[PDB]
This record gives sequence, C-alpha cells and structure tokens, in this order.
Amino acid sequence: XEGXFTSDLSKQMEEEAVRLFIEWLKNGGPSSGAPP
Amino acid sequence: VSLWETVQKWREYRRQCQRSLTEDPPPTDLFCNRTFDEYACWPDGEPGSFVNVSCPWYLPWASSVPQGHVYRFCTAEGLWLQKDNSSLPWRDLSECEE
Repeated sequence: XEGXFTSDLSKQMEEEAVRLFIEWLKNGGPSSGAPP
Repeated sequence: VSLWETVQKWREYRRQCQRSLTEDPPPTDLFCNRTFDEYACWPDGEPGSFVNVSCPWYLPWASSVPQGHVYRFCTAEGLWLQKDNSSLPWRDLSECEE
C-alpha cells in the first residue's frame, strides 16, 4: 500500500467498495443463503 | 462515486423490477419465469431463445455502456439455461463490464 496516503485515498476506497458491492450482486448476494 | 448513492439506485432498480414482476400481464403455457436475480431484472422468456435486457442503470459506469445488454438463454423446456453445479442460471454480462 506504499504511496497510498493520497488525498485521492478516501475516494479510491469508496470506488473499490462500490465495485465489491456490484460483484456481490452478480453473485446473488442480497438473497443468497450460501455458506461463507 | 458514492457507495450510498449506488445502493439507493440499486434499491430503486429492484423496486422497478418488483413492479414489473407483479404487474406485467402473464405470457403461451410454456416460458421461462420472470425474475430479479439481484443484478438484473428478467422478463418471462420465450422457449428456445436468448433473452436480452439493458445493462442495469444503477451501475456507476452505466453511461459508458449505454448500448450494452445482458443475456440469458431460455431453453426449449421453459427453464433458464443453468449448469448443474451453478446456483445461478447462465448469464452473459460482458457488455456491462467496467
């Protein structure tokens, strides 16, 4: 994570959170009963 | 970019899907059943054909893929195409990718 502490950090991080949310949706996440 | 904004747009998209699911008229006797798969809203499918729907409009990059569709295939048995080891039906969403 070297060179990570940028003003852009907080936004770069929200962007990855949104990406993961979309990945979760593609996996059926909100309604899935699958084991973790 | 905002996670809360994307979740709210997704809730809105889900809500619009639930409106269609309940309100659209029934289809023939044989068709693949309309459904919300948490990513996209699917109508009833014609047996033996691919089914197209627009890339979901809650995607943050939806405006970069304005002509993208996502696909399922409805088999002649009236079942969505799905591998035995998959919990989700077959879907091609390559046109909606970031």
